[PDB]
Amino acid sequence: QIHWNNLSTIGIIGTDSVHYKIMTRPSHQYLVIKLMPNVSLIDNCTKAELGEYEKLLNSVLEPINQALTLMTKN
Amino acid sequence: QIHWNNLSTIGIIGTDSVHYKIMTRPSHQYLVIKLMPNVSLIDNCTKAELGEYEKLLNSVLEPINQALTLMTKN
Amino acid sequence: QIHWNNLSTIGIIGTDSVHYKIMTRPSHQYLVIKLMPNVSLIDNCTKAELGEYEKLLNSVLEPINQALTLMTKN
Amino acid sequence: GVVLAGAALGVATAAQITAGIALHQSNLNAQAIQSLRTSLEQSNKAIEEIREATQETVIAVQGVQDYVNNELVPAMQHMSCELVGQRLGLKLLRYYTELLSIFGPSLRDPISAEISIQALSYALGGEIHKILEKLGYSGNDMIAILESRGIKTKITHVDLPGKLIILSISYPTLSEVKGVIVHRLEAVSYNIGSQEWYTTVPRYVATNGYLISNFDESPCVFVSESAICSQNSLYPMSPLLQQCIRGDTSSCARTLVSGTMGNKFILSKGNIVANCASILCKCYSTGTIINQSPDKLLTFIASDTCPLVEIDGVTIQVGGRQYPDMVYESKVALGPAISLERLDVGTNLGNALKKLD
Amino acid sequence: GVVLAGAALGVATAAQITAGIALHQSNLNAQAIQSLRTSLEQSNKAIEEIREATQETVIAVQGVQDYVNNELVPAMQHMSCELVGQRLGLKLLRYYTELLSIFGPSLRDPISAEISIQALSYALGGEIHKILEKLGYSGNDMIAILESRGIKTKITHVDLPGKLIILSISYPTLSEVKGVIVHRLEAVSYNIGSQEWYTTVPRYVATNGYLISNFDESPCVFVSESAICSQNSLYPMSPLLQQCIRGDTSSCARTLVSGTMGNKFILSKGNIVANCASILCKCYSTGTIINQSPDKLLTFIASDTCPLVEIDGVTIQVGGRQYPDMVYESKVALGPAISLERLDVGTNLGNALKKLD
Amino acid sequence: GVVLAGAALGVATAAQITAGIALHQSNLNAQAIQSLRTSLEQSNKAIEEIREATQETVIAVQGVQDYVNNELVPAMQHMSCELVGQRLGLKLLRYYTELLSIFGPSLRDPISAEISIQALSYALGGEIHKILEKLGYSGNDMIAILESRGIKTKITHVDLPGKLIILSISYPTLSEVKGVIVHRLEAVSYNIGSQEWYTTVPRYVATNGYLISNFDESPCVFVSESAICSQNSLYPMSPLLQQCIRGDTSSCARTLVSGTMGNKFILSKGNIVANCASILCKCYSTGTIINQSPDKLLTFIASDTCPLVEIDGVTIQVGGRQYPDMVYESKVALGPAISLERLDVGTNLGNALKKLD
Repeated sequence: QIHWNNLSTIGIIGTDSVHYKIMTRPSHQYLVIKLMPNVSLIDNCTKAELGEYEKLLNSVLEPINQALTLMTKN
Repeated sequence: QIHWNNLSTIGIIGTDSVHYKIMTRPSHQYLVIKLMPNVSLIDNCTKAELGEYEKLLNSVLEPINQALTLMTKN
Repeated sequence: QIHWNNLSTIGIIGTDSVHYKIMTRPSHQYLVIKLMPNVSLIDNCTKAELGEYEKLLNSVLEPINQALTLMTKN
Repeated sequence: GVVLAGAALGVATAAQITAGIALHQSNLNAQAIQSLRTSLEQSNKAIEEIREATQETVIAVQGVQDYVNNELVPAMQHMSCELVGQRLGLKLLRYYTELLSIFGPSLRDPISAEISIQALSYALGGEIHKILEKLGYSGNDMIAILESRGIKTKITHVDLPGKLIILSISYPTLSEVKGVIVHRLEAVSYNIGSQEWYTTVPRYVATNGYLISNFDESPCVFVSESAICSQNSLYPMSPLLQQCIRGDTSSCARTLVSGTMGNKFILSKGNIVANCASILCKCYSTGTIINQSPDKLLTFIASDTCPLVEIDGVTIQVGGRQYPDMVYESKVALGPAISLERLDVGTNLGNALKKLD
Repeated sequence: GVVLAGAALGVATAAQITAGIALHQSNLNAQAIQSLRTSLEQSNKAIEEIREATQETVIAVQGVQDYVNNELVPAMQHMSCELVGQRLGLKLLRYYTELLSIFGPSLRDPISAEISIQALSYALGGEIHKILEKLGYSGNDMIAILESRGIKTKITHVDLPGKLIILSISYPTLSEVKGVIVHRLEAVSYNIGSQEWYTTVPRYVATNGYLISNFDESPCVFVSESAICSQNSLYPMSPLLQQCIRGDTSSCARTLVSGTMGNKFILSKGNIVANCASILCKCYSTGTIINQSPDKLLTFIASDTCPLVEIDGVTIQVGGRQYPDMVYESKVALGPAISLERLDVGTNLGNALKKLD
Repeated sequence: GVVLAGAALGVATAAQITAGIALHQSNLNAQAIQSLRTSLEQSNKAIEEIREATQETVIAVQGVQDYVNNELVPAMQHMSCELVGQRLGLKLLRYYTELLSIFGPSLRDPISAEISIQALSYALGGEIHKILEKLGYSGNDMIAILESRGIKTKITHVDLPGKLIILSISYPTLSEVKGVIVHRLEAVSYNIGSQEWYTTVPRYVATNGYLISNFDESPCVFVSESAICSQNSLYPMSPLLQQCIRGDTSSCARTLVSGTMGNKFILSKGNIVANCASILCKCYSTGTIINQSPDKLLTFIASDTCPLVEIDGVTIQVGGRQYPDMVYESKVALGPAISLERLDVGTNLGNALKKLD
């Protein structure tokens, strides 16, 4: 298909030629990101940092949460 | 302001429109980078690595130091 | 060489002018990447992870290995 | 009196002059610098607030404190002094690698140097939020959340026996421009005959009164009220781009799709607009598919044409019509192709060069 | 019944509609969500397989488990609760920094969000291969090795009392296009008079039947059988580029070299082709150098001209001729210059602007 | 004898041929390889100097040594063998992730592969300076400081029972070109009527005798004597750029500002040059502001016009005049606009396409 005979006169030499594949998606799988570090082993520790992080989580999530409640509830 | 009526005929649909803010700088605050690890806890350790690092510090700093002495002393 | 007298009339002012050097390579030196973590200290541990990694190493290396055997043996 | 004499300096730029003037606004040289020096000896704190009389509070940073806090008593059997000496030597040389990457000789102009609070992270101990927390910002609030992008630092002073550099940071203080509205554009694909296309336009647009600007995507963050651009963001536009977004698509260019992927339908203002000459649009309660004129390029749907529509297995309830109806489009021109590959632009600028020849 | 009413939603795009439909394909809302909630309390596992009846197995992720596994009993003398509290507080704020970088407000459209399995690494615990290992892929096999580039994730659901987000990933399933062949091009330098040049062409080309496409280099990996492009990779080409690779070099552009570096020789199909009017080519057994016509631009070598050749200290054994011989080239044109610097293209588009004026 | 026969190889490039010849310069195959193998068993050192007779000293690298040095005796109660086995398994898989990123299948040509000493860091144990320190470079000296940018490595040999790869690095040896001078340009803003502009030119320029080249910014570091470019740096320029920097600004293009930011003043050779028709320039000892002709675009200041000047609250002492005085500028043309956005260049190349049509 390629007219290589015109190509080597200024030096075009294909060192590799392979096929091509694309991936398809027949099914799916579930994967839960639990943002909260589930480590009750903390022995009543990190309370303040986790308590600040709880509030952090509103600016983390809420925009997305609303974006998804607009898709669900309408 | 936007003539959207010409825009949807080839499908231009603005999913969000917000305002814009810019930050201003009324004042400043001081912040000292002490390049030297102030850990006398080292118990007479790292002496050789810190001693090499001392010399490193001349190529770290001096160019800038001169660049600043030209601004100050002239 | 530079006609700066035409350049400052719209404000072109060269704050620095230095020379230029290029590095040359008179000789070489040998450096062996041993991909295997040579830590027999492992005390019969990591056996499974290293055993999976052994196989990993075929897809790591072999393509290159062949690419080099084509250069050597021909 | 002056601190700035031109016949002895020779060459310096605008920001460098203003940085020198602001450095002389600091009377640290006038005041004894021993008090600053002698304060910083015993700080022994990652980030400390050392106040300075008739001046802002100095905040003192450290680099690597916690491991030295860790292995004093344990290492006496846990890890030998030399072993930990090698261990530290590793990190210290890594710290030197980082500081030589950023404070090193690739650093162009330390008088006008602008060093953002993000990139300094492992230099500033790997924590960025706590220092801004000291500044008095919650990170639960409007400034810390929207704007962590562009809190800038600059170099003020260098001392050699203290071996230290003195920076001064600014305060984020938000203020909106009077008539700035940011529109996030979006487009869907379509076809003409069998060819599949969509319109190539800037991701954002920004209008300040009559003036419409382009927009940056790297510092600019979107909250529900406004678009926060922590760095100066408003790079200009072109008339041959500014004519596109306002009122005409005769100049706006169009592209061919990436594989078979494209947006064949959309819901806007409660109305389904799509190209149903491409995929399956079928009136649900009636039970029949809807065809399209070949002199048309899309098809819009409101409640009155069909109340519920099926698009490839979905069930869409629509509302009232918010749009004018489809007038003919064949007397309104379409854009040229777009190829985002500088070799092609170069090849054709080299064609332009051939045309000049 | 519908979950999608247009008069109450107003605006949403194609991928967002399909994500909402696929979310309603999940009957998690229909089923009690307490069972999901109550399962995840005691998982205490970095990556666990929690099955869901008449549904795919849920895989549960964690972030930072191992240090909390480490310093319970030791820290009672090894590191104080506050000390470790500060220590954790550091990492936690770093974890918040990472999640605010990626799940934060720079994240544009969480309905249509496409979040690759690479970038989530420290969010997903810093290990990427093990989760795909759970999917049933060895990493010793054709899929895991060739394709780790583009295993994609999307956002499905958000729960506030569980404070958690539910994603669903896809399965890599490889399938080749019917008539796709990928050619990796390569070129050598040469000279005309003393000027040194080589040909500027796209690194890869891809032909699917008659159609020839351009190619991406960032996701596309090369195995000996095929070219694996895990993301949609086939961005289009231009006719004024597609005419170049097929059968003519009259339009293909040419460049000047970067310093003195260039490829003055090559072996292809057992044949040495080079410009021996530039460096030392000398017949080994005979003992004499070979010159070149000034109306020629290279020189090709097969066994019949000289069996073994010396090129600047080497000893090359060649084979039989696989090529037609050198016909004159002066009646076949050469390309224009190429400058890869948008200011130059801009300067000359600003020249084009001057020409328009 | 040869190691290179063309009829059995078929295809290989210039650098690949030279790498094979240099590999055969290594007589490791000729000599017993058992001695190399049997040396490396008991090295147990991150970076060791294993000498080879009539050859350069082999330097042996390791990856992850220190934690295995750490937790032998302690882990007997501190961390279970399986626990540490999981812990190691994590890092090992991370090490595999790094090596699969860099030695993996995105790695194009391992015969001609060029792998810089920066990117190999966590592969080479996360320390880069120590190996170069072994090479005999202080990091206190001219080579290590100026040039850490481009110390390159290449692949030489692969052994399967040792499972190892053998690289060979080069020695930085600095040598200046005979007539190379690097100028770092800089510009200030101005206005014409109310429009605000400044000149768009390449950040650096480099002149080698008559020849003037463009310049790269990514490897090239600046010391006070010279510009060190560790990688080949001298990418060419255009005549329609090279005419700009030498002696004329009739072709040099100009831009509109980013927000209101601009350089309205500068000190060069002890002379203040600015546009004082834009901001406040006021003679200090006299007490009056200075105006500007509307047929002029800047205003220059030496000692003779006013000895000390105030520019928005500063006090500037100037020196003797080092410049010719302001002749009229309205008979010297100005550049066209510049827009750095490839869509605009594409839109107008698509206009060029329309013009061709």
